[PDB]
Amino acid sequence: EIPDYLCGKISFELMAEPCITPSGITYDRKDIEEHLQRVGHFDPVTRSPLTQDQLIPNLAMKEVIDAFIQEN
Amino acid sequence: EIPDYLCGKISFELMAEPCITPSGITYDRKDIEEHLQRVGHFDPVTRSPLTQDQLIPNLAMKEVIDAFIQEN
Amino acid sequence: GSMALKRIQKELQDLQRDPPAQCSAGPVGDDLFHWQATIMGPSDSPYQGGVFFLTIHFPTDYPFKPPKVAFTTKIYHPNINSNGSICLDILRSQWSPALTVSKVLLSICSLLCDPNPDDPLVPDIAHIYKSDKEKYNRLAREWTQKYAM
Amino acid sequence: GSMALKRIQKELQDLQRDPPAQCSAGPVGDDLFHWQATIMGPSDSPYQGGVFFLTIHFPTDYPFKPPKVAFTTKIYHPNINSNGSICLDILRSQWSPALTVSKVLLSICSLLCDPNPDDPLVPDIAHIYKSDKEKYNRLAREWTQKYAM
Ligand SMILES: [Cl-]
Ligand SMILES: [Cl-]
Ligand SMILES: [Cl-]
Repeated sequence: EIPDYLCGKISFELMAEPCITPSGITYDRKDIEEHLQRVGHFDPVTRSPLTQDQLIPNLAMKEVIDAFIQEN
Repeated sequence: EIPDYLCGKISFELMAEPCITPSGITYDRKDIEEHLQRVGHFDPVTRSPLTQDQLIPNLAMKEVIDAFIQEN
Repeated sequence: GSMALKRIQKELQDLQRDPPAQCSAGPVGDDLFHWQATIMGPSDSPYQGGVFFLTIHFPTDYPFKPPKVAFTTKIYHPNINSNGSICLDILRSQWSPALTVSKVLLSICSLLCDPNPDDPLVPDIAHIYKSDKEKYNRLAREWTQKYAM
Repeated sequence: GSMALKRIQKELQDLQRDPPAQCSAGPVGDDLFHWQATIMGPSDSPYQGGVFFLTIHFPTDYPFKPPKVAFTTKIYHPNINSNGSICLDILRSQWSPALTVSKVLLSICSLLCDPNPDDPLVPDIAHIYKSDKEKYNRLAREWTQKYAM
């Protein structure tokens, strides 16, 4: 039983490389980038304009995930 | 004992309004905002340039916290 | 990679543990890329009392491409044509990898309670809808009884 | 505003839980806005076998303003004047609210081990240090014995 907020809004799976967009949404780099490069340059959730360079590595979450991975 | 990644790099207290910087570092809006005003326009940790308008809401983290504020 | 399969398996999990109201869905064979979903005509609509069947085909590069969703049962509706094609922006230009079949399903339902004639697919029905809206329900409930009951 | 006090308290709770190597700190009576700290000679420095006392005064903007830290124990060092004033980056231009007293204490130990003669508070020692290294170690040793032993 994996919480949702630890899964990618695209992959639906746990996040390996979490990173947040300016709209304040976290994706898994590999998936969010596949989207920006094949679908369009917008936030899959807010649809605001978005581009690879605008992705900040959500370090906090990255830890939070490691934590969860320990006890599981 | 609260996990660390769920606390402010400044306040050290649990995070009420977690927002991220382009450095991946997450602070509590209140604290980081005063720092930018009283201390300077740079990331408290990385020290790279930073302005208030660059702070992004770390929503994922906002709910990871609530999630913790659950069992306790 | 075959992330599509992993994504589809997860979606199915969610969809089936909490299915859109009035709806139901599941893979056909062990083909998680070929689903069949069914919808109960909503409770005010002249579609009320009918059972509608649709086919959902997931493209190999899902969820980056939208799913192919079509009505296999006949229906008198302005946004759904004779060969089960549904006109719902979200299934076309407005598709987003973040959306799910469950969401699409919900749209189709609401789209059954509130047709959008300003963006037709079947002009006549769209017209009959705009003007003689009473005649619309007459033929809608008629088709439901003849093709969905 | 009183967040300062809350923060200072966590630091103290933290500090006394896992003291920086060679150091020790604790409140000086009441208001945690005032602390006492002792540092054992850097073993590795000519200050070895010496015990030094410092006073930490937290401003009201803490942690937005660096703590006021000073030696009370006399010490022969180019970066510390006879008033126990310490020329530390991390106490001046390089301060950050992310830094801690603990960190400051390690930084000070580091400084004992390796003085910074180019940014002195005592030109004269800075000189001896850079020119006659030995004379420097001798006096430091002598002063440690006389004032910190
Ligand atoms: Cl994702
Ligand atoms: Cl987020
Ligand atoms: Cl903070």
